[PDB]
Amino acid sequence: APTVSIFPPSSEQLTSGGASVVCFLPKDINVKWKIDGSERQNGVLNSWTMSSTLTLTKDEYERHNSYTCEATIVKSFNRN
Amino acid sequence: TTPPSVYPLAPGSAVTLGCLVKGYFPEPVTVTWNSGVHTFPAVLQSDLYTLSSSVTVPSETVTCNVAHPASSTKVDKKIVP
Repeated sequence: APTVSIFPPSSEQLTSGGASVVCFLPKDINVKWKIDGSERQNGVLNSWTMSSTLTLTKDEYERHNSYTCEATIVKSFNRN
Repeated sequence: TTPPSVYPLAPGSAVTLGCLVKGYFPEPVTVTWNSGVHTFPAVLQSDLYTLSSSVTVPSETVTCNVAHPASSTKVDKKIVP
C-alpha cells in the first residue's frame, strides 16, 4: 500500500513562470494525473527507485483549480 | 553547465516533505536532509536534469541540502508551511 503525497508549485517557481506538481508514491504501479477531473497526459515525467511530476506554464496552472494524483488512491489539492 | 533551481515541496494547506531540483547539467547531484528519505533518479529533458527527493517525519525544522559538484553550487532550502 503506497503512501501517496501530492505537492503544489512553490511561490519561488511560480515567480519564474513555471508550475510543477509533484506526487510521491510490488513494483507494479500506475499513476494518473487529473486537472479539474479530466486526464492530462502531456508534460508528465516519472521516476522510479515512485515520483510523478506534472510541469506546466504558470498561465496554464492558473487556468484550473484542482490537481489530482491517482494511483493504480486519489490525492489532490485545489488552488482555490 | 547549469546550476539547479531548488524548489521546496510542502503540503497544500489541507508527514511527507520534499525538494524539486530543476534544470541542472550535468549529473550528478547530492541530496541530504538537514545533513542527517527517497532521492529519485533524474530525468533529462531539453538538456537539463530534473530530480526530486522526499522525506517522512513545522515545530521541528527540516531543510533539504542539495549540492551540484559540477558548478560548485550548493543550495539548502528550508521547507515552510
